[PDB]
Amino acid sequence: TICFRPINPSDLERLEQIHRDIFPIRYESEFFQNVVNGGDIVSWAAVDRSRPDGHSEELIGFVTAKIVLAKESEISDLIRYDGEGTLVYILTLGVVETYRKRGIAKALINEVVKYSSGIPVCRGVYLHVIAHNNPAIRLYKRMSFRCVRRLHGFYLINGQHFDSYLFVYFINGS
Amino acid sequence: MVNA
Ligand SMILES: *C(=O)CSCCNC(=O)CCNC(=O)[C@H](O)C(C)(C)COP(=O)(O)OP(=O)(O)OC[C@H]1O[C@@H](n2cnc3c(N)ncnc32)[C@H](O)[C@@H]1OP(=O)(O)O
Repeated sequence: TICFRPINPSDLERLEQIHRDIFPIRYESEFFQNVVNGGDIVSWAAVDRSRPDGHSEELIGFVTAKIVLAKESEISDLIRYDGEGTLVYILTLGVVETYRKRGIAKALINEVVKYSSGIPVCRGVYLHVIAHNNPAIRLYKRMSFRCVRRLHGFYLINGQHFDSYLFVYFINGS
Repeated sequence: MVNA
């Protein structure tokens, strides 16, 4: 049984370790401090309550996101406006390798979409994914995110540029 | 994955 809870500061070291092991983009300490303290970043952790060795509270998946103003986002021209509209930008999403292919990422995205639906001013959820990340791309397409843009040379990794795709899930009639 |  996988359970879900907000990220808290006891997750800090685990969160940092997973990120540097599964994302080629490197993040600074202040990002993780911001995630675990709550504040302006919203996040969900996935935990396996049955793990032994006292790791039954260690997260095995996560999603982090922030609320942005729609009018000041890169997809402002795509949205239909109605309070000031906002968007939820998914910052990072990942599942530990031995826990993949069980629907945990789908459940985490659903938690983000459910959250965003509950905000009347919210116009959708969007994210960037690196080109050729086929497991993630298939997931977003499976959950009805639309690819609206290919950003040439978006990511800088070890001195080389890689494309990203911008995926959007439109909400509340936007 | 948000950029750097
Ligand atoms: C910026 O961060 C946003 S883009 C970066 C995304 N993260 C990333 O690349 C990090 C490394 N990758 C992962 O962490 C992981 O591969 C994800 C996050 C991309 C997906 O995680 P899951 O593995 O948890 O995803 P699921 O929701 O499990 O769906 C994946 C595939 O498996 C099939 N599936 C789902 N439940 C199943 C069960 N119970 N039994 C069998 N198969 C199951 C889904 O249908 C889907 O289909 P594929 O055709 O992709 O296999």
